[PDB]
Amino acid sequence: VHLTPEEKSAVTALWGKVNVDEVGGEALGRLLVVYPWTQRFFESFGDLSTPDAVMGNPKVKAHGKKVLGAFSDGLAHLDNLKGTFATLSELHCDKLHVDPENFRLLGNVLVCVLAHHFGKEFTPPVQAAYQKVVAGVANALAHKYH
Amino acid sequence: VHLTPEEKSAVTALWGKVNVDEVGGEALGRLLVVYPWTQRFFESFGDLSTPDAVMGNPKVKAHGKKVLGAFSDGLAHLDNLKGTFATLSELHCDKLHVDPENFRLLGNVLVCVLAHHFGKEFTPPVQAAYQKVVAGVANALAHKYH
Amino acid sequence: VLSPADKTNVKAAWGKVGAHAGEYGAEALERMFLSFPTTKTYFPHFDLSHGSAQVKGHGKKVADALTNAVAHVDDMPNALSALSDLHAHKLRVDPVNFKLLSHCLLVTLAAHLPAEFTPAVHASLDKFLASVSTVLTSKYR
Amino acid sequence: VLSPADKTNVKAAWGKVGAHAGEYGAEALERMFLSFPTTKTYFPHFDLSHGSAQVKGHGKKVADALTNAVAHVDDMPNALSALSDLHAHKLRVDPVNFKLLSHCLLVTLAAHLPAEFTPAVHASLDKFLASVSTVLTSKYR
Ligand code: HEM
Ligand code: HEM
Ligand code: HEM
Ligand code: HEM
Repeated sequence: VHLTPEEKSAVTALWGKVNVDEVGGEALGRLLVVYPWTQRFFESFGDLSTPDAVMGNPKVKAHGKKVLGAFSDGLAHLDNLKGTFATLSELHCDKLHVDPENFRLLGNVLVCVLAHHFGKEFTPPVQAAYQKVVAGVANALAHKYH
Repeated sequence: VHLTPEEKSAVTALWGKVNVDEVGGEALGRLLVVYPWTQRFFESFGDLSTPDAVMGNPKVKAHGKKVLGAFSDGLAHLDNLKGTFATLSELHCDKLHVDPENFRLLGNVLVCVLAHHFGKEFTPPVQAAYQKVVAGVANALAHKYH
Repeated sequence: VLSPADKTNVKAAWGKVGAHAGEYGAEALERMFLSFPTTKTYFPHFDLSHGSAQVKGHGKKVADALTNAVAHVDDMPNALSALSDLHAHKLRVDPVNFKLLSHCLLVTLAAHLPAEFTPAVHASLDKFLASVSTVLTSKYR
Repeated sequence: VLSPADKTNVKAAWGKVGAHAGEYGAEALERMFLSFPTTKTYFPHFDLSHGSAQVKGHGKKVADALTNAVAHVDDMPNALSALSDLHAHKLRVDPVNFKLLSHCLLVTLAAHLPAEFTPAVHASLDKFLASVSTVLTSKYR
């Protein structure tokens, strides 16, 4: 992907107001509630049997914060996403055996969480910029699969 | 996209044996039979009411020759397919208004036709090389849609 | 299939929408054209400017169809029969595009329903919009 | 929905496959693993090389399930109910992967059926494999 100067400004302005802890926990939890087959990777995390059990699980919250922290660091490298995420792509394929469709589902849930938090501030042009970003990050994480 | 030297070699070896005029009419016809909503672009072509009416339609056969001719020419230039198909990408977006999903549907029908013609010569490694090819051409034709 | 809980969650959320349904349909369309530019290939006969009268009119028709589907959730194939005929035989929009509009409708609801958009209600609305999309593509071949 | 002609076409094509059904199942799997490497994430415990015992065994089971579906084409939801439970609750394969195996089954048939793989038969087989895939994902949420 390639963002315009206007799209780049919109991404950075909104992100400076994001609580990465809260948004990360909320995004991973809603992935497991809305697309429950994604729970297959998290057998060791304990009770995932109701929406409140998933959202309040300490291991779900800690992993969501970790994943969104790596996403955050990537935003400083928008013209080089494939290089930035190459080592992580390798790891998710060879060690973790995670189907990359999972990264596309998480990107869509993240857009829903940002809209829920920011309301009218998450305008149609701001959404369009974030759609380019999550597609770019999913494609970069998929790129080393073999 | 990421064709290996031995894959580029396998693509070129098979394509040298193809009758481009014949395979082009067959692939466009099968697109319009298997996925009949694609007929929406071709009202001026006349009778498309049955499988035989589509496959033997002289305007369908003539257009398939033009489309696969341009595909064939591009197979000679694998380093930068985005640059090779840029003029045609701009035309399909700004003049013809063709959803790029149509290019992906045609690619999969072409793979089916190549298997039907060549039989056992269209091996699992040869198919994998052609899947990279048709994805690369569809991505290049999609690139100027902004 | 939609569960009794799904049906209750959808009726509650769409009810809160109320008289904004039309405004929200137009907003969802603009979100789709900006986020997923290939969808613009179906509207070359429209002015796609922000605030367009044609987009506003089409947004009201889409929202009213959703209202009818909610009211007849126990039998959507019959309620949506005329609209499923229109998409299959005339408009002929590729089936991949229905997931794109569905996502943008979900985002529009999230931006307008702070208290109501819980994890369970999000799941129920996603299933409902996928079911409507399945009915609208059911006669394509 | 599958028409009377669709059902005739599917029964004739799968009939010609006959005793080769198992071999064709393994070939379709190999074609999927080479063309679409992300599908290999579901088989980390398998030897996936050409001619492997695990791939031969799995291909036979897939083929036999398709033979059962053809035999019960008027009521596939009930015939495939146990297999749909297994994919939804245990295996948990992402729904996007079913289209990839379906395409590879079509390519395998085209390579083995010079006379039978006509345009009309191609259309009917594609509808059939999509319907099978829809039943296998119907209980996921
Ligand atoms: C924005 C997309 C994502 C990013 C940036 C990301 C990043 C990370 C990072 C940094 C780690 C720690 C790696 C290490 O050991 O050094 C990790 C681990 C992991 N991730 Fe991803 N991830 C993403 C999406 C996903 C998704 C969608 C899933 C599955 C649904 C997933 C499954 C896992 C699993 C199972 C682990 C190992 C967890 C553990 O053993 O504690 N990831 N990820
Ligand atoms: C491999 C992919 C394709 C290639 C390389 C290709 C190439 C071409 C070329 C060379 C032309 C003539 C352009 C000119 O006038 O300068 C053309 C026209 C056209 N193509 Fe494409 N095409 C492809 C796929 C498709 C598909 C899948 C569709 C729709 C189902 C489509 C719809 C059209 C239409 C409607 C025209 C204008 C025909 C008319 O005059 O009525 N194309 N294409
Ligand atoms: C939730 C899914 C959808 C619903 C409920 C819906 C509903 C409708 C309705 C009610 C109409 C107007 C019929 C009339 O009264 O004349 C319409 C027309 C139309 N729709 Fe769909 N639609 C959906 C999805 C889509 C998608 C995804 C696209 C393309 C991206 C699309 C493209 C069109 C077009 C081009 C028209 C004709 C517009 C005009 O010329 O005024 N629709 N739809
Ligand atoms: C036409 C579609 C499909 C059919 C008819 C089908 C059928 C089957 C059958 C009959 C079994 C054996 C159950 C038993 O042990 O009795 C099975 C298992 C399995 N399937 Fe599916 N399947 C389909 C699609 C897929 C896809 C697309 C994937 C992933 C890419 C997949 C992944 C698996 C896995 C991982 C197992 C367990 C294998 C093992 O550990 O031995 N299936 N399937």
